[PDB]
Amino acid sequence: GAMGSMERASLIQKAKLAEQAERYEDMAAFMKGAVEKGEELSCEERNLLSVAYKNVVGGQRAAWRVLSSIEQKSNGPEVREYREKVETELQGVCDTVLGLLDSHLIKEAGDAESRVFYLKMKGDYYRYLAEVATGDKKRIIDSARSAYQEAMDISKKEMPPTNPIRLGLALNFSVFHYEIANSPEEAISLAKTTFDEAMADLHTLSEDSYKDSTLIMQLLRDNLTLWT
Amino acid sequence: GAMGSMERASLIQKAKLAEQAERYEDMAAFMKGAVEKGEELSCEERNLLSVAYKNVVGGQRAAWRVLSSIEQKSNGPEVREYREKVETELQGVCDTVLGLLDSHLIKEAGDAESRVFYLKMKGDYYRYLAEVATGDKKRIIDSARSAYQEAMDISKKEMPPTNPIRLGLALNFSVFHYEIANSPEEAISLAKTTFDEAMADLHTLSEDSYKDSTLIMQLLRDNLTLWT
Amino acid sequence: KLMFKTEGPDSD
Amino acid sequence: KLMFKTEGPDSD
Ligand SMILES: *SCc1cc(Cl)c2cc(C(=N)N)sc2c1
Ligand SMILES: *SCc1cc(Cl)c2cc(C(=N)N)sc2c1
Ligand SMILES: [Mg+2]
Ligand SMILES: [Mg+2]
Repeated sequence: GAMGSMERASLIQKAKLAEQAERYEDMAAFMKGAVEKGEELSCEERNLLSVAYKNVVGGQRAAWRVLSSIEQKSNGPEVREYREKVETELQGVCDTVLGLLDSHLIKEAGDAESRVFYLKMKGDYYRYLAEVATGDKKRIIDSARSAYQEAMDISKKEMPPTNPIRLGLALNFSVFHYEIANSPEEAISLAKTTFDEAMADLHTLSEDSYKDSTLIMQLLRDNLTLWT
Repeated sequence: GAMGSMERASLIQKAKLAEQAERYEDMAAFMKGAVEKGEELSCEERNLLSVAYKNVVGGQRAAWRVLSSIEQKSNGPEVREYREKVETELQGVCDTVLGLLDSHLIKEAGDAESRVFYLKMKGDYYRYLAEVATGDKKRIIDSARSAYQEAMDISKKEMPPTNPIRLGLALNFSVFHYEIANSPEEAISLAKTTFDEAMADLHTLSEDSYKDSTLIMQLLRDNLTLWT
Repeated sequence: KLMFKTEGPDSD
Repeated sequence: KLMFKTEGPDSD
């Protein structure tokens, strides 16, 4: 696409500059261009791709919720039209991310750290599509569940319970259960088991790894506090 | 343009929805579409136009400063290229706003409240162009000064010293003097005289007008504190 | 809406 | 850079 003529290394450098400048749409476009070079992504590059799109979709989700709330209260065509405009843009970003994962990040990801990372992203972006779905909603939910489940299976076999990627996956899958799948009990069980198994493995970690794992464990605790 | 088929009232309604959703690029595009309907703008509509573009240009200015600082410290072509990309986008937004003011908001503005409001915006957007200018810098500075001066002349003749628009104009013109025109003494003199003349007129105001005027007077005080 | 904690940037 | 107070949204 529009990044076809730029060097892969220059696209990564510019994605890091865009992050510093809080220019997340540019950051996402640079990372999309880097993925389209066809080479696999390093751990840092995967995180740049995920941070970029998370920030872009985050702004769209926050705007969609404000508009949906105004629309719900109002129930002319303007509020619905504008909510639809934002919704279509959000769907477009999710479709772009899912397209990058399917062409061909997941199929080339053999290591647990990369494969779980991508399958979790696949689960997350189908979850963002499910948040706005009313039509296909069931099928979108199934696609999110399937991706999260494959990621969970690999993570339980290949990573320790304190693995930051494994923890973040479990955190997100528990939120999918709570408010997308209408399975609050599954959500609470998953968050509790994940927290308890990580706590039991903290003794194996260095000071820095302990900081990384406990930060995510606190998010599981925050959710459990709100849910129980 | 792309808003040509939408009703003027629907564009204003959607600009207000976009502001609530913090979607300032959409808000600016809706207000540009409303201006291009050719009718004069009400006080609320002028403020929607200004808030929209101020938020858009504000993000670009903050990003440009981060990139310029990295570039200055670094002195490959990437930092310069990306700073140039953001700079061009910022120049484009300023040119769009200046184009709306010249075609034909200013020429149709006869009342002091509208004419001063637009001439202050003309000064502000030439000031944002001056912040990134290195080439034409002198001519851009002259254009900002000329617009601010015409706005000041009208404001002193037609508005009371506590007029929020008059106060905001003086605040911005004093910042133009301080860091664009390299005239810190003119900046300090203007901020002091404007503050003192407003203080002497507060007794004429209602509780709500007093709140509006004192909010801007505090900004003049904040600058004076940093400058003296 | 009450948003629960998810991984990464709290961008919404 | 140290930015001085200007009118309206402090968007930068
Ligand atoms: S693979 C080591 C690593 C881990 C994280 Cl979480 C990370 C975030 C980055 C970012 N620039 N936002 S880079 C990076 C690397
Ligand atoms: S003309 C009365 C009026 C004044 C101000 Cl400052 C103002 C701001 C608006 C906004 N939606 N941001 S609307 C409005 C009206
Ligand atoms: Mg491989
Ligand atoms: Mg007129």
